[PDB]
Amino acid sequence: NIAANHNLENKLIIITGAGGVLCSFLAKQLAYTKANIALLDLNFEAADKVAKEINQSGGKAKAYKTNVLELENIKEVRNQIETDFGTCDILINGAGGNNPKATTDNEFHQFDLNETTRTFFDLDKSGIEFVFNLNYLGSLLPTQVFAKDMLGKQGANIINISSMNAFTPLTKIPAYSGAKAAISNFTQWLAVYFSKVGIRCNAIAPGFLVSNQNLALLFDTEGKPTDRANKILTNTPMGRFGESEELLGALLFLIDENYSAFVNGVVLPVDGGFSAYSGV
Amino acid sequence: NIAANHNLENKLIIITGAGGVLCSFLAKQLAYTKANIALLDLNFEAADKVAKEINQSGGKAKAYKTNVLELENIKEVRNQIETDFGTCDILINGAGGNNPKATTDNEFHQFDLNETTRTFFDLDKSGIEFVFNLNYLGSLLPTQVFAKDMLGKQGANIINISSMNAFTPLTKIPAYSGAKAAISNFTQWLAVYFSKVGIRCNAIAPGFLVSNQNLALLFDTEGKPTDRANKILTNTPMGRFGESEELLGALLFLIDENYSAFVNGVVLPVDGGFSAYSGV
Ligand SMILES: NC(=O)c1ccc[n+]([C@@H]2O[C@H](COP(=O)([O-])OP(=O)(O)OC[C@H]3O[C@@H](n4cnc5c(N)ncnc54)[C@H](O)[C@@H]3O)[C@@H](O)[C@H]2O)c1
Ligand SMILES: NC(=O)c1ccc[n+]([C@@H]2O[C@H](COP(=O)([O-])OP(=O)(O)OC[C@H]3O[C@@H](n4cnc5c(N)ncnc54)[C@H](O)[C@@H]3O)[C@@H](O)[C@H]2O)c1
Repeated sequence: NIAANHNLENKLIIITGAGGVLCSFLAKQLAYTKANIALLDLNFEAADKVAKEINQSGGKAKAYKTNVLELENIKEVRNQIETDFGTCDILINGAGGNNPKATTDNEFHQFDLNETTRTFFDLDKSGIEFVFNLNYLGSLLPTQVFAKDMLGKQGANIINISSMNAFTPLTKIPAYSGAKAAISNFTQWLAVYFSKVGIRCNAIAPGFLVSNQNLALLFDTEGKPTDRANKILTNTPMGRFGESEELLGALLFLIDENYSAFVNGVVLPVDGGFSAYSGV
Repeated sequence: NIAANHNLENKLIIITGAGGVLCSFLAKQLAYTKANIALLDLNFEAADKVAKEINQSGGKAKAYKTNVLELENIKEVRNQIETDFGTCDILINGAGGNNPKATTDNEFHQFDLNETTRTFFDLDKSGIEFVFNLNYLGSLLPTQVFAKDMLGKQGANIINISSMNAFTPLTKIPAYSGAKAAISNFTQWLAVYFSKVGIRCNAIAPGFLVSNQNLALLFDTEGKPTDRANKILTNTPMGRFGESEELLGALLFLIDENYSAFVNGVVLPVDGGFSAYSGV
């Protein structure tokens, strides 16, 4: 495991959205750095599954039911973590994602759309708010709580998770795209804000990844690749979807001061060349 | 040494501009990956000094006098390297640099500058040509020679070296800024061109670094920064120059397929936050 190359013994990594697909994979690999891992998620059972796997594999982890949108809940969790492990060294803001209420059915408006089609005009204010809250405030509020504890600590840093959308928006998903542009911006803002007290901030922008959770979404109901999947492959030079494991190197690089002490305020694409391609 | 984390035993790393400040330092560290290192430079003595140090420490290196602008010379050197080590796995295009004839004395034009000041109007065509030749063709021609050999080799990849000045240009240095903008662009072009045959191409964009060779250029005022150095420091969030050591992590990240298999066409800033800040 390449994570074993990076000695983070006695450091505490706090990971939000830890029960999710990407973060649960990454959390399990980060255990091999010998760090203590706190797994924060609204879904305690999902995070606790990850904690059990880590502990069974010889690592050190614990799950904490947390709502990243509720500041005083995060603060309570921070106190429990202090009892169990200590205070934060590395914060990974993994909580995030999109939802159907802020997604259109159609790539483009048209003059001949079926009445059942959810268009731009059908997106609910609360759906848009939900996406921005989760993907921006859900990183900002944990950063307020845990960065306070990181102040002054050698090697402290923050990781946010951006998206291809932050570079150029994707069709159908305006709120998610806008919120990820905002978190890319916030990454740079934080890097500058904390630049005199030694907390770096960087982001990983994954490209198009596949997992067993989204595999079925890449096909229509008859098992043919969707037009969107075909467009993704067409506009990805390496001609494939990425895998979760392909984010691990970037994460280790950015969180390990021996590798990235002078790397700060970067949004690092891991995307098979997608953002380097014109389409032509 | 973190380079020892990355097993490149029996692979061949070809480094151009190897006798230079940054590349000589990085080549010495890459020897700890156990790769064979070929050190290419127009200054044989400078490259051979590095080869001797690497070999004395138990590494495997050889220097080769090369002009990266002369295709037939690069081809002859490629043949020599095949005899000594074999064929290229990883190419680092480190040859590059500016020329005083393509640089102004003044950051901005004014009326009634004295005759002695070298202004925009004094920039020499041959100096501008020199900078573009060295920084763009000086990467493209070795890539033509050595990528031919990398075809079919698992894990093969190309590294270019860009600059801050590629993102927005720096005062006084139009040609060097333009040529590095062009190599950033070429990095993306190569990534796409080789994307269906398994050769990644990425670039590192070092920010403002200090070395033994430029220390007395940055701190002239005995140990107070020069006016340019003060501009750099005030516009770098981390408030310091970078060191050669602080580029190694990024290099290892990008050249090791275990870390960066899906990272392609990226230009990675290593700059203390410079690119994330606008001075306000
Ligand atoms: N999956 C991808 O391919 C991909 C690509 C680019 C970016 N991202 C981003 O990566 C991050 C993780 O994505 P994912 O697909 O693995 O997510 P996921 O949907 O699989 O999991 C998200 C996790 O966040 C939890 N969560 C939701 N609301 C919460 C809240 N208020 N407080 C605490 N926890 C909450 C959920 O319970 C869940 O466990 C997100 O920021 C996502 O936007 C994902
Ligand atoms: N030094 C920095 O802080 C910095 C910052 C950003 C980018 N860069 C870029 O990093 C790379 C190395 O920079 P450096 O400062 O260490 O350079 P350097 O001037 O110290 O060394 C450059 C090397 O290239 C060799 N060279 C010149 N012309 C050649 C030719 N035609 N064929 C073969 N070799 C030739 C030189 O002999 C020299 O050894 C360059 O591309 C530079 O543009 C450097």
